[PDB]
Amino acid sequence: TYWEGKAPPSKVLGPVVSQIPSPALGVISLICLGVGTYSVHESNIFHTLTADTINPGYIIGSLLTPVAWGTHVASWIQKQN
Amino acid sequence: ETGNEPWDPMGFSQMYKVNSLGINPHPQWLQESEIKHGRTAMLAFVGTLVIHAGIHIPGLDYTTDWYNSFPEFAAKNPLGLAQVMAGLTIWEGHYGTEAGLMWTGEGTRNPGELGFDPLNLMKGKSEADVNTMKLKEIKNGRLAMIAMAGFASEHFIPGSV
Amino acid sequence: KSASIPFMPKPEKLDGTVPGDVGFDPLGFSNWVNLDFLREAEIKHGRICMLAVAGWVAVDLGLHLPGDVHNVGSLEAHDTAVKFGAMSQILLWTSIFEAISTVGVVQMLNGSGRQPGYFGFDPLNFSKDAASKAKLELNEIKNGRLAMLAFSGIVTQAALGNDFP
Amino acid sequence: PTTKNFDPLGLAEKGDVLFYREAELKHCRLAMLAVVGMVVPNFVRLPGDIYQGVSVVEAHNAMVEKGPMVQLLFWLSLFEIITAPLTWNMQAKDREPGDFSLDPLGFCKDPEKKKRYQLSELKNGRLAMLAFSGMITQAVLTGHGFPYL
Ligand code: CLA
Ligand SMILES: CC1=C(C#C/C(C)=C/C=C/C(C)=C/C=C/C=C(C)/C=C/C=C(C)/C=C/[C@@]23O[C@]2(C)C[C@@H](O)CC3(C)C)C(C)(C)C[C@H](O)C1
Repeated sequence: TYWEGKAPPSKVLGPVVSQIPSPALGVISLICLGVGTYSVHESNIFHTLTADTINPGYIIGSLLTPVAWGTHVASWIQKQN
Repeated sequence: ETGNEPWDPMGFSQMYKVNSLGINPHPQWLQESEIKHGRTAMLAFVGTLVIHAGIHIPGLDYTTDWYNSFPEFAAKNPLGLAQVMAGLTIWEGHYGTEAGLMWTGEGTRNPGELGFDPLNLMKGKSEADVNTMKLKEIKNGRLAMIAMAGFASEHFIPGSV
Repeated sequence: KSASIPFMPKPEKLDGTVPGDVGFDPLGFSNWVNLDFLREAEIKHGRICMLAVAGWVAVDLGLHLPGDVHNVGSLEAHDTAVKFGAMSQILLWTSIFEAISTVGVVQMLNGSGRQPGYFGFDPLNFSKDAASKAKLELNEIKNGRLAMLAFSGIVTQAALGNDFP
Repeated sequence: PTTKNFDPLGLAEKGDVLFYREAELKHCRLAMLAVVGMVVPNFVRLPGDIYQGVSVVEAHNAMVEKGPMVQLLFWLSLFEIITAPLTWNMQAKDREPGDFSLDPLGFCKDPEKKKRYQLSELKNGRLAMLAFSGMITQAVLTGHGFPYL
């Protein structure tokens, strides 16, 4: 998949992501970043995390932030063409 | 007018001649950075001038003296800080690609030319549409940067007037 | 050009050969994922939901045997079946079947050619006997879609009281 | 007004005309419905204790407390999400602003009649937006009822 120029070929995104149009990936990335940041802030920043404050939803949201970064990179790659 | 010619003591513009594998910024990057700094400095001058002697926006508390303003801003109005940061991030992200290309000479976008003309101005014909007013903007921005530095320096030592 | 939503153009990858085709891909999901995977997911969800609706109704009306009879309403069945171990057994067996289905579907999407939602399960040979199994396949997909919506409803309705209808 | 081309700002530059026109049409339709939803509730009230004497100035908050607003938000949001590619594509070949189908059975085939009807819709919708702005502002500022004064 070695690529030159200024934008990698869509095949780098994998079989599924490579078919998604750029605006869809952009909106998905914004939603993911918002949810992840909100979850990370609600627990351990806005509220101290304790033994009995472990919300699975917030853990999933926090994990969603790297997904947000990946989706924003993929959105740019799809946008260039 | 410093001779109406490029004023580059220490020659920071010419270092693009040495390729350096792109380590040294190309003139376009420096130009865009200067215009950004000038615009920020002028808006900050407005902000300093009014906030230092001002009633302040109607809202929660909002009693500040321009040096402790940001912590109060973040504490009293978290949502406001959130949307400020988000909006600035979106604006910087929309551009930045062109800025990234502007580190070299591959910008493809005229330095400092963003899609912001709320009032259409195609009257100018000399070079870039009203190139003279572009010079005016850069000049008053340089002065505004001088002013921000002056207020910040007067902070510690009462440097001047 | 779509039979369901005429505003949108006919979605790509939905040729109409697939049973239950009404050209409904408003968000263009089909373009994103390999179509056979989505078809298998739909058929599996539909079968599971048909079974779930039938189980909900039967449990609300009739009950199997002691211990199982005490729990009554299906709302308080996951807990009880967890307690006396039924959930663990059905989890184990469904997990075995799904694990084999993993390699089964991996063969698919790689050129094996397995029809989506296809197994050897036809002991009565209704479709095998009938050359026109298209009617049966369409019926399965449609009743499964109805079951998906109906189970979603029933669950979200009984979770808010509403007794039994 | 009549045969009048305003665009004093000149926003066609750095913009997609089809996008802005679709936005105008949607705004217009929703504003017309807003005007009639202003007018009717006072005279006619939907059956139910919840829908009784709520008032139009305070409708949003009260119904937000109750179920209705969330329900209508969900359904309108669903429809809006379904209508994403139509807006995103901005394709001239794709259907021009406004739904190509769903038009009532009595839609004149003549292209000239199509233009006339579309213009009538646009004008009465612009009146809708202005009328509602006035209605709500005068509703909050003054008393209650259809006069809003
Ligand atoms: C290394 C991380 C990384 C990478 C590779 C990218 C890459 C990209 N971003 Mg993203 N972004 C990042 C971090 C990153 N971003 C962060 C931290 C933010 C703020 C939350 C954003 C916010 C953002 C927005 C809002 C947008 C992009 C967009 C883009 C794309 C084009 C614009 C661009 O690259 O310049 C933009 C330049 C920046 C954002 C400056 C980031 C500078 C970082 C902080 C420096 C850190 C790197 C450092 C050298 C690593 C050292 C590690 C070492 C110590 C171990 C491109 C795919 C655009 C896009 O997707 O359009 C389709 C877009 O609109 N980015
Ligand atoms: C089977 C089949 C087909 C079909 C079909 C059918 C019939 C589809 C039916 C869809 C259906 C029936 C969808 C119901 C939705 C209910 C919703 C969204 C509820 C929201 C509920 C909300 C927002 C709840 C909020 C509240 O709870 C809150 C928070 C507190 C309480 O005060 C109560 C309220 C309510 C206020 C097709 C289409 C022909 C094609 C296919 O081929 C074959």
